[PDB]
Formats: sequence, structure tokens, C-alpha cells
Amino acid sequence: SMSQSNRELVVDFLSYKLSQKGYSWSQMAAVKQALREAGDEFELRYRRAHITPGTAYQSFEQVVNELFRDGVNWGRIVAFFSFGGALCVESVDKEMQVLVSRIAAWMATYLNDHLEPWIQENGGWDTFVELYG
Amino acid sequence: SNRELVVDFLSYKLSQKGYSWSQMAAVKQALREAGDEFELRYRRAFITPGTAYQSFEQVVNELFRDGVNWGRIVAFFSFGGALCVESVDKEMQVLVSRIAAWMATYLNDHLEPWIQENGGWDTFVELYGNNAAA
Ligand SMILES: Cc1ccc(CN(C(=O)N[C@@H](CSCc2ccccc2)C(=O)O)C(=O)c2ccc(-c3cccc(-c4ccccc4-c4ccc(Cl)cc4)c3)cc2)cc1
Ligand SMILES: Cc1ccc(CN(C(=O)N[C@@H](CSCc2ccccc2)C(=O)O)C(=O)c2ccc(-c3cccc(-c4ccccc4-c4ccc(Cl)cc4)c3)cc2)cc1
Repeated sequence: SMSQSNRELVVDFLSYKLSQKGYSWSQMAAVKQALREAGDEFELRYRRAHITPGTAYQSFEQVVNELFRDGVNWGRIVAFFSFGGALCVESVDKEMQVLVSRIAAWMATYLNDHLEPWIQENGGWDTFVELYG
Repeated sequence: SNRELVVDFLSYKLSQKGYSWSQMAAVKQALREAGDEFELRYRRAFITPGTAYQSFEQVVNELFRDGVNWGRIVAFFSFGGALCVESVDKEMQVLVSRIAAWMATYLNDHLEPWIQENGGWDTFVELYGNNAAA
């Protein structure tokens, strides 16, 4: 409880300092690191890249289906994460933080139903780490 | 796992705009930053597989000799991270899991009372974020 938080803090910090030397705390900590890095790179390359409390999942799902028009790849999965994060930031800027959990729920729905099969068939997240880093 | 990934990414992107996913995500970021700053301010101004917690606890007790403060808590985190990195460099990756366990033990036995009396981790975020001045 009060204990778990500190354990979570120690893990996060140590993960970070390990990262800074090209080491990793765990495979998950490695996935997260590559995903953040990849997002940073995508956002820097495609810098030129409409949520409300009434927006349905179908509105999001249609826009994300335009992303995976020609098919799924690691670059396009990174763009998906980047897109979700841009929606969250837009919501906080517009004073609608209340929807950041909705966007997260939508991203987990879209990932599960459409991308987890592809991810599992193409060697999982371990393969993304292997390719990206 | 995918929820953990979505949460971590969104946390990160929020952080990059000065926003936070949660209070915990706000504390993790402040420590990362604070650690980076401490390590940069005290750069060059700076264990075995049989080392007990008592050996670590003593060295850390030297850090808090004149008392607990936020600057010194940041130094504690920084010290633990330096030990982990030293252990991996020295091929003793075994010690990383232990060092983390020792750090969580020292926190719950010696620092959590002080942390709770001085406004908790929310206060650290408040103070540190403010100190980030231009
Ligand atoms: C790090 C990282 C990532 C992604 C690229 C970019 N990339 C590639 O270069 N891809 C390679 C192989 S994947 C090789 C690979 C392996 C491992 C890691 C990362 C790549 C290729 O296809 O040649 C792509 O796959 C690519 C992807 C997307 C887009 C593009 C750009 C802008 C907008 C839209 C988009 C369309 C429809 C609906 C929504 C969006 C959208 C998306 C995000 C926002 Cl914030 C806003 C809108 C898509 C363009 C290119 C580079 C680096
Ligand atoms: C970001 C951040 C942090 C910490 C300073 C520095 N600082 C202060 O600024 N002190 C403030 C009060 S709290 C300022 C504050 C408020 C809010 C947020 C972050 C800071 C003051 O005195 O006015 C300190 O409290 C201070 C603390 C420690 C140390 C120091 C340095 C070298 C070695 C040792 C040390 C001694 C014994 C045993 C082990 C170690 C050790 C520690 C770390 C490593 Cl990697 C290796 C070894 C400790 C020096 C100073 C600056 C910036």
C-alpha cells in the first residue's frame, strides 16, 4: 500500500538509470523504453501530424482504420501509440482530462481486437525491441 | 501487458507537456529529473555477492547523518542506481534485484515516517517542479 508505492518508485528509478547505460531492468522495461523512443522519433519526423465527451469508439476506430489501411507494421503501431498520446494531450489542453481514461480504454480495445493477433504472429514485442534498438 | 504499455506511453507523452497521468507518474518523473540533476551537479564528485543489507544500510546511514531532506532522498535513489549500474558493469547482475529490495526496505523503515510528516511525495513534486526555473 504505502510500501508498494516505494517499491514501484525504486523499480522505475533503477529502470531509468539502467536504461541510461544501455542496460534494462526487465524485458517489459525494455519494450516501454523502445516504445517511448520510437514515439519520440516518429513525432520528430512527422511533426505536421477530434475528441469530445460525446465521441464514440467507432469515431476513433474509423480514424485508426485509416492508419492500418494498407496493413499493420511496427512503424504503423508506433504511429497508433503516438496518435493516442496526441489525443490525450489535446484533451488535457482542452481541460477535458476526464477522457484520458476513455482514450486509454479505446487504445487497449483497438490493440486487442485488431493488433495483438499481428503482434503475436510477428514475434511479439520482443521482436520490436530487437528491431528498434 | 498491453494496458501497461498504453499507460506507460500515455504517461510519458503527458509528462513531455508538463501534464501527468497520475500522482505516481508525477513522482516517478520528478525523481528521474532530480536524479539526473543531482548526478550532473555532483559528476566526478563521486559491494560483492555476499554483502548484507546491514552493509548497505550503514553506507546510506552516512548519507542521512545530519538528517533527512528531499535533496538527500534524491541522493539515496541516485546512490542505489549507481550501485545497480556498477553491479551490471562488474557482471554481478544478481545484485540488481537485491539492491532494489534494500532500497525499498530502507525507505519503508527510515524514510516513510519523515516523508509522511513533510507532506508526502506530492510535496516533493510540488517543490522540485517549482525549482525547475529559467
Ligand atoms: C520510430 C519510427 C516509427 C515510424 C516511422 C514512420 N514509418 C516508417 O518509416 N516505416 C517503415 C517501416 S516500419 C519499421 C520500424 C521498425 C521498428 C520501429 C519503427 C519502425 C516504412 O514503411 O518504410 C511508418 O511506418 C509510418 C507510420 C505512420 C505514418 C503516418 C504519419 C502521419 C499520420 C498518419 C495517420 C494516418 C491515418 C490516421 C492517423 C494518423 C496519425 C498518426 C499519428 C498522429 Cl500523432 C496523428 C495522425 C500516419 C507514416 C509513416 C519512422 C520511425
Ligand atoms: C536535485 C538535487 C538534489 C540534491 C542536491 C544537493 N543537495 C541540496 O541541494 N540540498 C539543499 C536542501 S534539499 C534541496 C531539494 C529540494 C527539492 C528537490 C530536490 C532538492 C540545501 O542544502 O540547501 C543535497 O541535499 C545533497 C545531498 C547529497 C549530497 C551528496 C553528494 C555526494 C555524495 C553523497 C553521499 C554521502 C554519503 C554516502 C553516499 C553518498 C552518495 C550519494 C549519491 C551517489 Cl550517486 C553516490 C554516493 C551525498 C550532496 C548534497 C541538488 C539538487
